Parts: sequence; structure tokens; C-alpha cells
Amino acid sequence: LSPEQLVLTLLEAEPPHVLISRPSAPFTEASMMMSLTKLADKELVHMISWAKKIPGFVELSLFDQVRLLESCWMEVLMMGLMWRSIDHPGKLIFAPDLVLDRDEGKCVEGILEIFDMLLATTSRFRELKLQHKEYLCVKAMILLNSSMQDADSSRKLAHLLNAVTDALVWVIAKSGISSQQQSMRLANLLMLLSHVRHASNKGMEHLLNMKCKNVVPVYDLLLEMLNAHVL
Amino acid sequence: LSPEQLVLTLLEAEPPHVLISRPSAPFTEASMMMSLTKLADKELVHMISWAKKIPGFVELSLFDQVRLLESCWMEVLMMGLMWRSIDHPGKLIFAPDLVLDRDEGKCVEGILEIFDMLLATTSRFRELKLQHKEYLCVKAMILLNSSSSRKLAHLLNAVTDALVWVIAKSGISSQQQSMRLANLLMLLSHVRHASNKGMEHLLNMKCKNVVPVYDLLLEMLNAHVLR
Amino acid sequence: KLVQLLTTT
Amino acid sequence: KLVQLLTTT
Ligand SMILES: Oc1ccc2nc(-c3cccc4c(O)cccc34)oc2c1
Ligand SMILES: Oc1ccc2nc(-c3cccc4c(O)cccc34)oc2c1
Repeated sequence: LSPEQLVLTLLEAEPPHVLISRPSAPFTEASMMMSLTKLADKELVHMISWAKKIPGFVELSLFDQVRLLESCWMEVLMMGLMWRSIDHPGKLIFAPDLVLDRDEGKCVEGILEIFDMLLATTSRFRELKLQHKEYLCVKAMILLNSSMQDADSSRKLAHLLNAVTDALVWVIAKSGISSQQQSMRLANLLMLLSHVRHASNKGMEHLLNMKCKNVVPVYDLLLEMLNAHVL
Repeated sequence: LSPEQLVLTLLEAEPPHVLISRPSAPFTEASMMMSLTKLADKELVHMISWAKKIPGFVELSLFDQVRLLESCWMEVLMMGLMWRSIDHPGKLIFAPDLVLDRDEGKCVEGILEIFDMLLATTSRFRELKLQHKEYLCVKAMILLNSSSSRKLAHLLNAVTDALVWVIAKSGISSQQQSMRLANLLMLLSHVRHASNKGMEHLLNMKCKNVVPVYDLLLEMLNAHVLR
Repeated sequence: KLVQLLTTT
Repeated sequence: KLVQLLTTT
């Protein structure tokens, strides 16, 4: 399967656009967190089917599919937020009916920190002019490089991760820029993964505290995806 | 400043190996944390000297310098560990005389897990056969990437340019150079994760009074020196 | 459940 | 002090 055809499969695995069905209106600490947990829960469902459409994912042992997803879900959600927010400086496009500002994150303690991380990383991808196909490979890579018969699944994973890496290199090569510039671009995109992982670790620590306080309705899927981490 | 000059400059900037002795008796929860905290404290001092030698670092504002170091210190220490442990499967060479097996990590509640990440990541670098010059560039990239703001981006590209230059001098096909560059950088996320877990663990050991946390070490732990 | 969604369609 | 090492040395 050529790099271009692998990227096409990622395009076809893209989850549908999600809305929380909230009539437009100002945000409060309650409505905001409730809207975020509600959105994360909906997205997690689509994320699982997304992962299964990635060639070879379903061939990994069940132990690996679960551990990869439990490990990377938050980062994958945030990478989606960044691609969606790219054409809208200053805003975090969590969803069409869930658009927030930096000042909106002030009502909730500890979240302004997280919004700033997300906005900064988004601003970075924006100046690099992240392309849709790059976004697709990077997101797949986050899933396949997150965690870590018995040894068989292992090679399957390395093979799959290498295949998506190969696809990202291909995408960059098609931009038709200098070879040296292709290298600088690949390194610049990958170095941002560290920042997504960081915002992710902070985002989950904050959600965890919210849960322990029972201040937010933590739906079933979101709840277990969360506890798996704590575990 | 050419890539080679950058690399040569980082080579010279390498910190001397910190000499810390392994406790006489077999580790106890307390003596292990004592050794790890003292080591980190001594290494942090050399890390700052090292950082000041990275081309252009001092030209950034004091505030950016402080925030880069507060944010990446543990990651940097850990990258050094992995490099030092690369030719020693199964072992973690925290220092010349502080060689730990994964087993000893049992006397400390919750550290075995961290030792696992570290050994796992070390294995990947070993498998990729990480080279000295690559290592130098990567460690510096870790510091410059834990993000004047414009000068920082240029400094980061310069070191990246250097890393690319090193990989090309290996002579592998152009397509394989891109692939190796990706394989090496994809591991930074892992180092960052292990750092997060290591700092969270250190904080807990401090709160549980399992070990005292030094002035410098504590400032770096809290990470809000500027307030 | 993560597992039931990974096993059904 | 982080700031000290950075500027005093
Ligand atoms: O597409 C996205 C992208 C990023 C997200 N972050 C959350 C999120 C959900 C629940 C609690 C949180 C929290 O307490 C802090 C920061 C983020 C959250 O949902 C998200 C959905
Ligand atoms: O050159 C190194 C490389 C890695 C290190 N990790 C520590 C460390 C220091 C203090 C507390 C810890 C902890 O609580 C968990 C894991 C690691 C630590 O010191 C280190 C020094």
C-alpha cells in the first residue's frame, strides 16, 4: 500500500463532525465543563471507530488496541481541536457550537493554563501552515506511538507506525519544497507532538480533579477512558 | 555558525560526569531517593552551565531561559541517563558508580514503573543505534523545544539543521535520512512522558516526607521561580 | 465500553 | 536559586 493510498485510508477513517446540540448562549463554569465532558464522550465513540479503520489496527492484539487508545485519547482529541482551530486565531474550536476564548477559560480555575497551551500550540501549527494530509498522519502517529502472539502484535505495531511515518514524509515531499526544508518541516511538526502530549497530561490532571469532585457528569466511556489512565 | 560548528560546540559543552557513590548497604526506599535527589541536584548545576553554552541561549531573555529550564530539566537529565545506559541493556546508569537494575526499583513505591519507561525508551534508542553527535543535538533540542520567542525558533532550527547534517553524514539514502530523523524525534514524546511521571513521583515523595527536597531541586520541582 | 466498541460495528 | 546560577555564574 503506497503512502498516498495509506493517507487516503486515513482521510476515509476521519470521524464525523460533532456538535453538542447547545443553543448559543454565554458560558459559565457549569455549562462549560459540562459541554466539554459531553463533547469528549461523543468524540471518544467516533475515535474508537476511527482507529479501527486504520489498516492493521484491528490485527493488533486486543491488549494493544486498548492500551494504545487508553493512552492517547486526550492527545488525539486535542490534535483535532488544533486542526479545527487553525483558521481562527485566538479561538479554540472544540465544536461548531462550542467555541471558546481565553477569557472564557478564566471562569474555570486551572483551565486558563490549559487553554493557553492549546492556543500556543495551535498558533504554532498555524504559522507552519499545517496541511490537512499532514494532520491526518500526525494524528495517526499519535495513536501508534503513544503507549509503551505476544511478540507478533509488537512487530505489527512497529510496521504500522513506520508506514504512517513513511506517509508523512511522502506528504511533505509532495509540497515540492527544498529537501533541506522538507527535513526542517518534518522535525518541526514532530517536535510539536511533545507540546500536545504536555497539554494532554495537564488536561487529564484537571479533568481527574473535576471528576473526584463530582462537579461534572462523567459519562461511561469518558469515565473509563479516564480511570484507565489513573490506573 | 555551520551545523558542524554547532555540533562541535555542543560536544565541548558536554557536562562532566557527576561522581556520586552508591550507598554501602543495599538500597532502602529512603537511601534510593537520597541518591537520586542528590544526583539530580548536582547535575542541575552543570545543566545550567551547559545551557549557557548552547549557541544563542544566553541571547534570549532571562525569563525565557528560566522557563525553558524549569520546563525541561527532568527530560534532559533522563535523556542523559538513556544515553549513558545505551551500551548496557537491563541497566540504568544514573552515574558511573550508581548503576541500578530494574529490580532495585522495588524498594521505592511507584518508581519501578518509571524505571520501566526509561529502560524501554533506552532500548528503542539502542535499537536505532543512536550516535553521539545525534544525542548531542537531541538533548539540546529538548531544551529549546520545551516552549525572544522569534529568536528561540531560529535557535531551534539551527540545532535541527545540525541534527539533519549529522544524519546525512551517516551516508544512508535521503529517504532513510528522513525516516531516521522521524524515528529519533518520535521518542521525545516518550522522554517527556517519563519526565512528567518522574516529577509527579518526586513531588509525592517530598509530600510523604520520604526524602527531603533541596533548594535548587525544589525550585525546579515547583517551577515558578518567577512567581 | 472501550472493548465492546472495539469488537462490534 | 535557578536565577542566581544563570546570572551570577
Ligand atoms: O475535541 C476536543 C479537544 C480537546 C478537549 N479537551 C476536553 C476536555 C474534556 C473534559 C474536561 C476537560 C478539562 O477539565 C480540562 C481541559 C479539557 C477537557 O474535551 C476535548 C475535546
Ligand atoms: O541523570 C539523571 C537521569 C534521570 C534521573 N531521574 C532522577 C530522579 C531524581 C529525584 C526523584 C526521582 C523520582 O521520584 C522518580 C524518578 C526519577 C527521579 O534523577 C535523575 C538523574
